[PDB]
Amino acid sequence: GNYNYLYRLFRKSNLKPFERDISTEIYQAGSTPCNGVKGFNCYFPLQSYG
Amino acid sequence: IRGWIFGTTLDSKTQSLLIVNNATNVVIKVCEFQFCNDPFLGVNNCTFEYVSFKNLREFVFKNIDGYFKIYSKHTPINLVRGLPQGFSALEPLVDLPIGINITRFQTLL
Amino acid sequence: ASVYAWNRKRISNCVADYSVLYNSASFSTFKCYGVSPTKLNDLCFTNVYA
Ligand SMILES: *[C@@H]1O[C@H](CO)[C@@H](O)[C@H](O)[C@H]1NC(C)=O
Ligand SMILES: *[C@@H]1O[C@H](CO)[C@@H](O)[C@H](O)[C@H]1NC(C)=O
Repeated sequence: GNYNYLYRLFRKSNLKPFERDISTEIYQAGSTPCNGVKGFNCYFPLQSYG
Repeated sequence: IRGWIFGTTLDSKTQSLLIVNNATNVVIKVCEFQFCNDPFLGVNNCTFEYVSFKNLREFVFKNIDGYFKIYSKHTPINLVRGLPQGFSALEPLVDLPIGINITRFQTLL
Repeated sequence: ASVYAWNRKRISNCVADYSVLYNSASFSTFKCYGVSPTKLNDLCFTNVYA
């Protein structure tokens, strides 16, 4: 697997036209203020095609 | 005034546009720095970079979702510094392809 | 039901809410798929099943 190519799975709002964004912060799906919690209520957003 | 900062965090964690009017030249970059305190007097994933009282200078700064647009004018005035009401028009300078999200700004002084 | 003999329990003629589910830690595991959990509350179906 070539995991070295990646995509953002989700963001709190859609991009504006040609808005470029490399931010690596945890996406909050639920009530938990994430602070390194991952896989439920909170997710790391940079997925791979592999 | 040495120039401007535009961004969201204004230092660290994400890109933020720095413009310095360094005397002879404009100098522009999108990665963050801590610099602010005194550049006006004698006495990191950097994915874009570019180089280029009696006087009143006027500017407009705009982000067109894409790009960063700048217009300006240089004008003579009397020493009544409170924006004398003589009509003026600003002309384009640059239309930079930066793509950075912006909500906040600051002045270098 | 025993999983080799699993049951299709019918749900019909009612309004669903998945937000009361995806906000809650009340399950030893919880998952949702195909859309953001927020989008589930916009869906409509002839039947729903457990
Ligand atoms: C930057 O600063 C120095 C000192 O003010 C000056 O000599 C130089 O021409 C300026 N511009 C550039 C592009 O270095
Ligand atoms: C550059 O950005 C990537 C994410 O796009 C990050 O993993 C890396 O640590 C950053 N490097 C520097 C020097 O900022």
